[PDB]
Order: sequence, then structure tokens, then C-alpha cells
Amino acid sequence: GSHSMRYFFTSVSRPGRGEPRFIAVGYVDDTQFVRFDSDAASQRMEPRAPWIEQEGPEYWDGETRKVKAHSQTHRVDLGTLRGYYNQSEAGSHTVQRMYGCDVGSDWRFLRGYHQYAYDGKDYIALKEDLRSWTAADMAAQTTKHKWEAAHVAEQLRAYLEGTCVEWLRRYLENGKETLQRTDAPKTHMTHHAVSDHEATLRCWALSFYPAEITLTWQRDGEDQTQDTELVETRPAGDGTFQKWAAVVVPSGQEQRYTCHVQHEGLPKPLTLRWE
Amino acid sequence: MIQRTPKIQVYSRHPAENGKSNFLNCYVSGFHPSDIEVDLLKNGERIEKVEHSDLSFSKDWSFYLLYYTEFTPTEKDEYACRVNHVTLSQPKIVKWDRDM
Amino acid sequence: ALAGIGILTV
Repeated sequence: GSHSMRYFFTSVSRPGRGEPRFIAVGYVDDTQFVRFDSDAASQRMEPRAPWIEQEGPEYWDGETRKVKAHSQTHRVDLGTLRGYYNQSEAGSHTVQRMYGCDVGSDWRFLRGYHQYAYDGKDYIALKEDLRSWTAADMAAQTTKHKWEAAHVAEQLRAYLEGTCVEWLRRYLENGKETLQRTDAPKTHMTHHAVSDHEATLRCWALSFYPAEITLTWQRDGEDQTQDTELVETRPAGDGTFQKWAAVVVPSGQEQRYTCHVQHEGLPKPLTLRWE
Repeated sequence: MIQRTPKIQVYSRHPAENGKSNFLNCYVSGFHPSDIEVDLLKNGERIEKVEHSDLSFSKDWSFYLLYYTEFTPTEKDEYACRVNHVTLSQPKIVKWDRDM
Repeated sequence: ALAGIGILTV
């Protein structure tokens, strides 16, 4: 019953087309709760979940000031990085940053993170001890040194293991009805002939929360990973998730296959068989 | 200069039942850079008033977005999602199959 | 809530 709070930041430059675009988003577990979009007329951090709307003007004003400061730093980052990598002035580039914290079922701190990528590649990351940095580049080593002199890791440590966890516990209680819910997957199988001698067997998991789930097919109780078509878990759009797994079986062997479903919402993992 | 092709899934929020209101979704994921074009089609016509989630990314830095529109499926109406990205030499069209 | 310190330019 672990949880987490995570902020996601994306900055994309657009040469000769004005300011870089900046998008910030925040999540509690798999539920998004705030956003900020540099191209929006609002110029404000905005609510994306009903339980966050109760926060007063002091919270919104504060998060707006901070998200604008994040936006500005990434503005600068973009130009600095072109320079470190001596690349053209006219090419669009992307910078990404993510940070947050995880807590266990007891809501105690498990780990913290703060990572940064340039054009989709790891740039610099805070290690798990929250004291050292990983820099897989000569340019990333230059950033590592400035961040070391500024004692940035010590400041992030206080936030990740203190402030970050403090806000996650508050959001978890304020939005308990949504965030502390366990919606077990509604399951069913579909069968479809593909030919005279083969049929498709699809196992469905619908309307579940949280998103974490294991869904597998086995033949005579044996692993069939190679022969299983498994789609990545996807959002229904109403706060729940969906996933399906399928195997092509020779007609008349339906009874040899079993779909297995494991999810926090289920007391006991489920085993289904077309029968 | 990393470029990753988007995975595409077209599907309804609830089980498809003719004459009953629902949401048609097009979930694009695992792509980079973030520039992407996503349209929902009804019998080959681009649907207006299609909304999408706020841009976010996965643990491997790849992006994901959900496009969505409210619809009422019928027996004869065909739906599809068309996606264009720098990794596709041609816009990819994925047709909606109510069993997927 | 967002972090208020430690977000330094690269």
C-alpha cells in the first residue's frame, strides 16, 4: 500500500518562435492534481483533481510563484545546455526534470528522487543516499560541481524526506475518498475465431485503481510470455485503468489456458479459464 | 538526438453498447520528442472538440498523452485515431475495434 | 507542494 508524490517538468525550445514552452504536472500515486502551462492565458498553477480545489488562495498563490520560478530556471537551462554541447541556435531541444518521494503502507519515507534529462537522455540524477550525484557526461560533470558547491543535494534532502512527505500525507487525507481507494479489476474473457483452426482468447481487466497490475496467460499452468500479446496499462479517462492480455490458441485447446490477475484490490489473485 | 515512436491504442472508456453515450480514447505513449499530432476520426472525418491530458512522461523520459471525445457508438459508424510524429514516414491510422 | 529550494540552473 505504498504511495508517492511526483512532479514532472518539460521545457521545449522553439527557435525564432518566442519563449520556450513549459509544462508542469503533479501526481499523487496515479492521480494527477495540478498543472501549469506557459501557453495558457491563466499563468497560474491550476487544479486537476476535486480534492485539491479546497486549498485556499495562499496555496495557489504560492504554487504559482514557485512554478513560474521553475519555468524561468529551465529557460536558462536550455541556453546553457546548447552551449555545453555547442549545438545550433535554430534547433528545438528538450529538457525534462522529475522529483518526488515514495512512502510505504505506514506512510513513512522510502526513497526520494530528483533527476534531469536533456533531449531524452539522462543528464544528472540524485543518488538514493541523497548526498551524491550521477553524471554520465563531461557536461553533466560541470553541473555536478556547481550543484556540489551550492550544496543543492542537502537542500533537496530536506524537501524530499521532510516537506515532500508532509504534503503527500496531507493530500492523501484530504483526498482520501479518491487516493485511498482500492478498485479491484472487473474481469472477463472474449473468444474470437481467426480461422477454422485457431481462436483468440483475450483476458480483460477494467475499472481498476491503482494502475499497478499483473495480468498473464499460462498453458497447463506454464508461463506463456513469448506468446502473449500484452498491452500497456492505459487510462480509462475517469481515474481508473484498463489492460488486456491475449493468446492465439488452437481450436479445441481453450481449456488448457488460464488467465491470472493480481492487483492490490483483490483479496486473492484471480484465475480464469474459458469453459 | 533521440527519437522514439509512439505506441497507439484506440478504445472506449466503457464497454461499447450501441446507442449509449461513452468516451472514445486515443492513448499515445513511449514517444520522443513531445511534438505530436493526434486526431480522432468518425467515418474518415476528423472529430472536432477532442481534448487531451496534460503532457507528462514515464520513468524512461518518454512522453504520454491521452486524447478523448465523448461519443455514442452505433452499428455502422467506424472510428479511428490518426497519429503523426517525426518517427513516422506516414501518419499512422489505427482503427477502433470494440474488442481491443 | 513544489520544492522551494535546490532547483538551480544547470
